[PDB]
Amino acid sequence: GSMERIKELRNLMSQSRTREILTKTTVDHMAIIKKYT
Amino acid sequence: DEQMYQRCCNLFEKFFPSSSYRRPVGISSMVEAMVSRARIDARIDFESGRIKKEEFTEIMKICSTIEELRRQK
Repeated sequence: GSMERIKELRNLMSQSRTREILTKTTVDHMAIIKKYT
Repeated sequence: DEQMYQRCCNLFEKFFPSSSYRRPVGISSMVEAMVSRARIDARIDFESGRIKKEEFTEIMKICSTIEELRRQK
C-alpha cells in the first residue's frame, strides 16, 4: 500500500515529462490549476 | 493527454487524501512533499508493526533514489 505508492513515484520520476511536473509544481500551484480544469 | 498531470494528481492523493489533516507544505514541490510523507509514514508503520524491516528498508532506499533524481538536472 505504502510500497505501491512509492514505487509509482519512482516510476513517474523516471520519465522526463512527469519528473518536470512533480519537481516544478508546488503544492500551492495544484489549487491554481484545479480552478481552471 | 492532460493525463500526465491527472496521473501525478492521482498519485499525490495517495500521500495526501482529502481526509488527512496532515496537509502538505504549500511551498513544497509535489515530489518532496510526497517523499517527506513517505518517510514519516515508514517510521510510524514500522513502530506500529504494520511493516517489517525488509519492507521498511526498501521504502527508505526508493526515497533516497527519488531525492537524487530531484537533486540533479
